[PDB]
Amino acid sequence: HMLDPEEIRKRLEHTERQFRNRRKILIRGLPGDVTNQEVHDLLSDYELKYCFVDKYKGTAFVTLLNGEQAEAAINAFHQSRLRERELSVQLQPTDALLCVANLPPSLTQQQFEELVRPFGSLERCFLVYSERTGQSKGYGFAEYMKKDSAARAKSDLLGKPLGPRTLYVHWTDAGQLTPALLHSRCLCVDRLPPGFNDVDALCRALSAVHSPTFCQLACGQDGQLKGFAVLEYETAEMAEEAQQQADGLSLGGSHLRVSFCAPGPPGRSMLAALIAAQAT
Repeated sequence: HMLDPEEIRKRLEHTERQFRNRRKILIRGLPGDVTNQEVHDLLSDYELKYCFVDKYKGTAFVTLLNGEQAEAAINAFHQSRLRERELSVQLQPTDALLCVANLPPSLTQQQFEELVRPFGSLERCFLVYSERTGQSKGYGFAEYMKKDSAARAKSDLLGKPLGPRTLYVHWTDAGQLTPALLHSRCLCVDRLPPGFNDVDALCRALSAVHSPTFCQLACGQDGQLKGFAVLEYETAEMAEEAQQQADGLSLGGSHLRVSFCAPGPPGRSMLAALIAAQAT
């Protein structure tokens, strides 16, 4: 389970590079008489690929050379003033970001790109790895250039069988991800003994390292056990440590499989979505 420090470096750096590759910004609040040249001059410390003003909306769409310059430009000009107009500067919102979860953890970065690239060109594509081991947490992000590429990718991949796994896909708001929020606080426990209903013993078996903030068993509209459990921990680190030693833990008649859920939604919201994922 421990990869060599060279492989870990290569993996963590590729994900970091991919995540930070957000070159497009949106400037709002510009004067109604602003020009493209004026925005070019305001951003004279940066090399701009694109600069397009939306004169009637006081908006400018800017593409910088890389993610670093885009972040620098935001910190420098957000809440600054141009000819007394206060500006708002942020990364341009995208409606084309998916989280693909419940991937086999041995599925590589190259294989993940090969899984999501057929649907259209990508702005960002990365698996999220454990910083300690360099092992895949079984989920990744695919940000497409076009919303329609993302719509087709989700329709195909949601419920797709991939080895001993069924894939889960959800739309993610890019604006709310940070290097820390890439790491999920929710776990999915499945491969439970068939007909497992007493919640208390499972939650205590997953309390070996840290105590969960949420630990519920899944069941649908009918009231019949769907065969899985969704757990939440206070921190991302707590979730990682807990799943590392609880994976393959013998409980009843079967070795429990514990996996990371797509990050972001709380324990309750992930439980309902995963049940709705299995709805016929």
